[PDB]
Amino acid sequence: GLFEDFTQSAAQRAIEVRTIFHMIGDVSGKSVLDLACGFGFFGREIYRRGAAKVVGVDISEKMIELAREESRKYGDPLEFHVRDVANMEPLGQFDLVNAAWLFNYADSVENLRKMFKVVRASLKPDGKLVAYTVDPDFSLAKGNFAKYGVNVLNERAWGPGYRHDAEFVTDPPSQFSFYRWSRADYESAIADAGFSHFEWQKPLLEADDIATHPPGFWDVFQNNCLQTGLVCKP
Amino acid sequence: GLFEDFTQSAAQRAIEVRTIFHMIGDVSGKSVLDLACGFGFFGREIYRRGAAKVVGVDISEKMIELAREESRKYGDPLEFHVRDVANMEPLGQFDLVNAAWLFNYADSVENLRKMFKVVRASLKPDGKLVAYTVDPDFSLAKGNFAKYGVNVLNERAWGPGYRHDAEFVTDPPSQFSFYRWSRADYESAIADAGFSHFEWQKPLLEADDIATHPPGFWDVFQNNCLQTGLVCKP
Repeated sequence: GLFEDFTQSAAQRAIEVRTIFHMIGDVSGKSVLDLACGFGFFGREIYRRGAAKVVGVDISEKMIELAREESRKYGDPLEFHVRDVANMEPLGQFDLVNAAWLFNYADSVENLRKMFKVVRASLKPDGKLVAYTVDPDFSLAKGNFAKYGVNVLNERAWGPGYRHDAEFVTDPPSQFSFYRWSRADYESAIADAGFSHFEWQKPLLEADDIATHPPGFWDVFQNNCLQTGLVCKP
Repeated sequence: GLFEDFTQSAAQRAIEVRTIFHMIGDVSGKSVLDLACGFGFFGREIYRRGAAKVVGVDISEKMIELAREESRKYGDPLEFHVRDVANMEPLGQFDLVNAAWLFNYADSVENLRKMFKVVRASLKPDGKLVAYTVDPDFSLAKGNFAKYGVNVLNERAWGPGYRHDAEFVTDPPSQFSFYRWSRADYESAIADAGFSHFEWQKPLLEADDIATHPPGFWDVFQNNCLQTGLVCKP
């Protein structure tokens, strides 16, 4: 119902969700910490798919308030917390940490490295991190993402990474500003946090995605993707 | 190129744009004030379609500064201003005022009434207002707008109208809050601002929209539409 409807309302969201659940795998019985949980609706789908416990964290008070009200209305058992994730103490030892659109909101590599250490401090030794973030290789000169609902307005060298302002296709227009840290700096953060295993995951563009759009539609998505998945394990 | 791509990136945005240009008509040679201009990109399309002069206003100086930078990079002649529209002084006498997602951000009927008077004070006697706002008849219980990228979370009585919190389908999730004022409150605002003519305009859902989504996709859009157009003339 709701999760399908929202996931299909944007061509790229369907690819995002499919890629994140590919990385996650079977979540039956697992404890999950969703570190940039928004209003909780991804966490509610993880719960629906069989997770034993789902805890969501976000920076925004007013959004966590709204997340808790949604769980009361649905009767689901999700637990929420407001935290500045880069500086939070552990909430528990989870089988899975999910971090969609967390790491690109680290506004310095110092904060990026802190976030990865927070993830490790929240994971069982046989747990894993599944993340969705900006592909380090995206370059605005190679193509904007407006076909896919994100009008990237600029690209500013920002210390060792780049900062981007973007317009989303919302009514009214809305602004998001995010960071594109390098693959080197991600992998350094990963290793220094104690993840001896990682893999980058290309978004799973599939045959049906291509059939429902005109010729050339996904070219920039493939040649200059803005997004990437990432899986890390101790 | 960019306008087409971005407009088609969300099914509802295509219907909105079609409906707004239907209300506007031929803009050749006209002066246009876009009273909730975002980053200026609708204004840039109105300019491309032949407007003589396009001026944008919105509430966020961060957005307006980004709008100005986009005009410098594209070389277009758009001019922008940060204003609280309900309290602004006139910027000139225009042929057209466009107001997409302005009036549903008035947090009181007093502010709604003030906005309409500001529109009149900005219009030549033979000009017109084209607007896009929340349909007074929307009811959350009759269907959420999540298929169309807008998860309306709640509905509460708010003076003589209703207030809604909503989640947009963006990466990450984004929040915003808007107001659903009654048809009678709008019509009294229109008439007391000195508009002796108005018409409400249904969003133009067309055969090709219906054919390119699954069966039933547009049911809630047609039976419980969140959006309406509005045209007013002195």
